[PDB]
Amino acid sequence: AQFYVCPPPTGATVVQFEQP
Amino acid sequence: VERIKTTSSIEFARLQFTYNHIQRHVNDMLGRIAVAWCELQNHELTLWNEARKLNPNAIASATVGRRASARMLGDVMAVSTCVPVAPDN
Amino acid sequence: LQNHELTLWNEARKLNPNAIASATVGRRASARMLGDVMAVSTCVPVAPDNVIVQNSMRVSSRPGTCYSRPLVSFRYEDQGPLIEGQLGENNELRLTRDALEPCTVGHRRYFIFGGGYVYFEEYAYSHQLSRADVTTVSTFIDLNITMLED
Amino acid sequence: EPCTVGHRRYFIFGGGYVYFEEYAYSHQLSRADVTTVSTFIDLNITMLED
Repeated sequence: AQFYVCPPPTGATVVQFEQP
Repeated sequence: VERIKTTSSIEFARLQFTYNHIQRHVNDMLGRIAVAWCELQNHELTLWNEARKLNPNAIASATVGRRASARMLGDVMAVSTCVPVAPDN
Repeated sequence: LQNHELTLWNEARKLNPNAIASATVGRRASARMLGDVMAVSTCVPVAPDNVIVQNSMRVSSRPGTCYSRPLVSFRYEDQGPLIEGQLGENNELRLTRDALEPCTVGHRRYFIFGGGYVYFEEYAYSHQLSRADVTTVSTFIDLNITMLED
Repeated sequence: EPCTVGHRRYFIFGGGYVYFEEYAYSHQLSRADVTTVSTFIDLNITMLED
């Protein structure tokens, strides 16, 4: 029962999905 | 020139066949499931590439494992970890 | 499960017909919605050596508004004429360079190019990079299957 | 919507489709009349023989 707060992300941290 | 001695219990052989039969079948069926599983995800991905465009926040949060904010930055999205807040505040 | 999954697909084809049709049919095709169904057409393969990337995403003729997607020049054959266009979603070539948006401060963008990415900074090319350079999170649910030992 | 040139559209109607041309009725058609691509991942599980 707990909230989350956070600013817009930056270009430093980037992540991609795995290919088949 | 020798005389062959024969065991008195064929049961082992029967067991082998039994153990073969079941095994073969499952080693078939489960294998098909594996493939059936595989393509599913390969197929499922096509939905996800759309969902991340709708709200990158929820998609990134679900896929990464932590509640993060995301913003779509072209063909890939950037993420940032989100700090907790107590419910009484 | 599949009977359930279809409900998402009937929506996904609305969102991006090209990708959905390409994945569903089995060939890289272009599609467009014509009501409650999409029309498809096979796309022509293009070698990667015949494609070059134009540098600046800015527009010299209309200040303040500029391209949202990289501009390229491609030729169908090695001796074919150089034809302008723009890169698209998952390595697709658009003939019309109509992807215009108002220019934004803090323009840092990644685009799919070949087998990797190309990175632009402020509507200007910055550098290429390989796929392995960007961390990957898996959308797949792992399922480990081992057979019975003979 | 604004009327567009080359208006050829299919619409789900009854158990089949209805096709219109240039914002005018053209004809009805059955489900089998249009080719099908399957979104279902096939899984053939067969039972053990007794």
